[PDB]
Amino acid sequence: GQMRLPSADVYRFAEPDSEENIIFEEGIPIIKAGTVIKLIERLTYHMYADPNFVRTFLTTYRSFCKPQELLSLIIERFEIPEPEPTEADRIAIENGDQPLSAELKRFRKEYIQPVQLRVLNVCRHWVEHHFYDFERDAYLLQRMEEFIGTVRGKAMKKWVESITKIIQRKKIANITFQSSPPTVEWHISRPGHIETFDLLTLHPIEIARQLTLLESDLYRAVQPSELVGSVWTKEDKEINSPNLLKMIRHTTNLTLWFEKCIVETENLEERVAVVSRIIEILQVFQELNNFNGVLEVVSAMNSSPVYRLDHTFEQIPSRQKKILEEAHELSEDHYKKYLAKLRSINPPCVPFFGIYLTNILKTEEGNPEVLKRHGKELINFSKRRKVAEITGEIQQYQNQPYCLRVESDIKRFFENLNPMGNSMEKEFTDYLFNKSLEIEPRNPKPLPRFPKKYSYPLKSPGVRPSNPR
Amino acid sequence: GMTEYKLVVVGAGGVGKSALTIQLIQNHFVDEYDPTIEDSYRKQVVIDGETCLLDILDTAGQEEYSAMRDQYMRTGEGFLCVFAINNTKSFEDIHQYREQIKRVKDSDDVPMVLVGNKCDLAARTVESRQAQDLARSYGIPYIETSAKTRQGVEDAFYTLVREIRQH
Amino acid sequence: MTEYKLVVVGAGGVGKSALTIQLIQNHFVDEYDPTIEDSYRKQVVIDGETCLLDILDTAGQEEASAMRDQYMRTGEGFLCVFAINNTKSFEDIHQYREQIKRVKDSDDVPMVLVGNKCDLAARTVESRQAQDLARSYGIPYIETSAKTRQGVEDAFYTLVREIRQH
Ligand SMILES: N[C@@H](Cc1c[nH]c2cc(Cl)ccc12)C(=O)NC1CCN(Cc2c[nH]c3ccc(Cl)cc23)CC1
Ligand SMILES: Nc1nc2c(ncn2[C@@H]2O[C@H](COP(=O)(O)OP(=O)(O)NP(=O)(O)O)[C@@H](O)[C@H]2O)c(=O)[nH]1
Ligand SMILES: [Mg+2]
Ligand code: NA
Repeated sequence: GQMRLPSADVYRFAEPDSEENIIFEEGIPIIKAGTVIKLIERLTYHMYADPNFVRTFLTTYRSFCKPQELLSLIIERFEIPEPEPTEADRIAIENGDQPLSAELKRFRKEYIQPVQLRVLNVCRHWVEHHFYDFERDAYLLQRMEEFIGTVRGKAMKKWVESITKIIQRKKIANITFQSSPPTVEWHISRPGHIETFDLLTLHPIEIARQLTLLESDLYRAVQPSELVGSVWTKEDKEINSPNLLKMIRHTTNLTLWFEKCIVETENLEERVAVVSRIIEILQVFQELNNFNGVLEVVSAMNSSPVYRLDHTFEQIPSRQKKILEEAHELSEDHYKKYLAKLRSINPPCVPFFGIYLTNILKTEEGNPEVLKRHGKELINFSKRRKVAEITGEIQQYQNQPYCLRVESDIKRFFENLNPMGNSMEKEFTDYLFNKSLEIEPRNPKPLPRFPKKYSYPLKSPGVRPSNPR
Repeated sequence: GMTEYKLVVVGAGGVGKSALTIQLIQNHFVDEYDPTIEDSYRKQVVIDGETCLLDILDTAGQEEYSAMRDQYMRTGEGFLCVFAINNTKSFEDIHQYREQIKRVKDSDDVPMVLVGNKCDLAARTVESRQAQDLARSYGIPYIETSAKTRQGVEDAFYTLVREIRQH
Repeated sequence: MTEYKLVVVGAGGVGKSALTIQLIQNHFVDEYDPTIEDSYRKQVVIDGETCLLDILDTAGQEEASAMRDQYMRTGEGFLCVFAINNTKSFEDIHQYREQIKRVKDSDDVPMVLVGNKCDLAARTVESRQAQDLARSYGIPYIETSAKTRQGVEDAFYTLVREIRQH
């Protein structure tokens, strides 16, 4: 028979399942909706562990439960009453004998110890992976420290002492590879000569490598706290989503820099060399699975000032036309080929974040917070599971590091890039479009000639790497 | 077979723009959505007795990728320019969205509709007369929609398709 | 993309978590924080085929020993880990092997025997003794170091190949 449970009057998590408090989707069950009490029961269930559910719940719960209330509820879950002695135990004790306590021992082993350990696993995951709740509420951290530090009894002792140490380390808070990174490549600009660094003077291989390291670091820094609740679109976005916004602003700045390099090169032959060099950088981005970088280039080529430069693109070698075409095709049909390519490559990679943002926002906006059933309001947990599937995908690509060496001067050059200067956006993008009209006027105006601006060789070193001994 | 229309939704972020396409494409009568699903943005419809396929691009949430707007807009044949009726800044943004569409499409006469969206119960700050006057100054229709009751949603998209058909 | 459910089992402190985090993040964990249950995902191309590994990292401490059936039911292949400087952890292997066979009601479960901490000079379990046990189970034996990465990809990706061919 099943174990008997405490009375639901003394322990709220013993209430029977019903459609008034939990609904399952159509081999562990998947929850569609439930009360917060039922969600916490299944989060810490005695029959099985559900690590995915712990991640989903801890990522999304603030949309339906405050952090202080969550802690109160899991402390209530932890404090499980033990059953009274049974008739056979009573008769043994009345005869001066030691009772067998069979039912008590089973309840301890099969209900209390698994539920309590799973409550501690929620606490451990909360502190390790969602510590921002405690950074933002010092009193919440005090309550967690007190709860963990006062759990008695030897069954939980190893994990209680461990969690105490983890909390203390988090309050005051190295990569190994299968091989060596390739040698840094140099072209016209030589090491240490940062004043000559530019699109055509740095090696295109190394431009793509150093931008990939920068963009990978920006991608890896975005936490789910910047995404849940669509907070990057709201009035406090600079407070709540600073790493995401830094990542997007880098992407925007590089796209605009590519556009500016192109349209400020007024001589046609030089401008062909500039566009060709950017397509070579795109080729290396593709080789590195830096899809953010690929789309930075494609967005620049499709911008209003650049797209119209028919005289320039007419002189691009056919093979480079094919590289740009197949990069542009990744975005067609609502990113169909991009999504398939991302799911096929071998990481490390740098995903394009924008699709994730649109899917999180539309999942939030397109599904109700609660489901009404039998007069009760149940938390719509399926909606939160869908959001956490997206944040889980994001996190999966944040794990793998690139085996590439940083060049501190090239890194600083791209960190400090500022194509707009002090100009506002409309000002600047109008300037780029007017430059485009200057260098290739609308038909039937004749095409003018312009003097060269570069004093160094325009020939590319190519994008196949070199290897001296 | 049937004509496919490529429509693009543009407008300020953070003020409920995404509700327009969600409510259209939705199971009209079940409040639920999975945007990751292949063709959660394609819908076959009958407009004035003619069956057609709508393909709707709504990049809601990507507004900070401002240098990608040209690329996204380039894909469209007709545009819904959306503002929130309780956010005056989103209304003032409309002029620059329209100028950008005209530039990307290289045309002074691009099919488009102005949409004023009621996204919550906060106080309206853009009156319907202000928006009608703006739409008339541009020569385009004006449609108001509710983000909660689906009112106006079909009118907004069908009016745009009629603008494309009559271009 | 095929999905594979891998489970890492073995006595407390043998390095199950360090092995898993080395695979996932290319990072060696110096701390000994006993696991309750953790789960990781990794997209990786193996023999030219992309897949998605779901890796369950389990509790080795004896206090959790009554909670194993639930994860053994879900797993499709098991890394059975001991430490080569801990003879008791090697003697614990057969208890995991027998429990997995009972729960899955099968004599033919994908498994790999892993002798971890092979960076340490002071070995107490000889390779031959572990290889003899592996042969008796019909499974490969791979020595690993979560610290240096020696053998780590080989252990996990060998298990994937055995699930694929199952
Ligand atoms: N049927 C082709 C043949 C062709 C001639 N020149 C080309 C140069 C290229 Cl690289 C690719 C194709 C051609 C055509 O006439 N295309 C016109 C004129 C050339 N622009 C190039 C362009 C600028 N920005 C872009 C962003 C993405 C992509 Cl895919 C392309 C571009 C596109 C529109
Ligand atoms: N030298 C060396 N130390 C290792 C290696 N693998 C793990 N360790 C160390 O051994 C200790 C225990 O590692 P851990 O991964 O936590 O073991 P576990 O098997 O997951 N423990 P549990 O079962 O309690 O979760 C840590 O101090 C860790 O740094 C290894 O390959 N070499
Ligand atoms: Mg562990
Ligand atoms: Na306003």
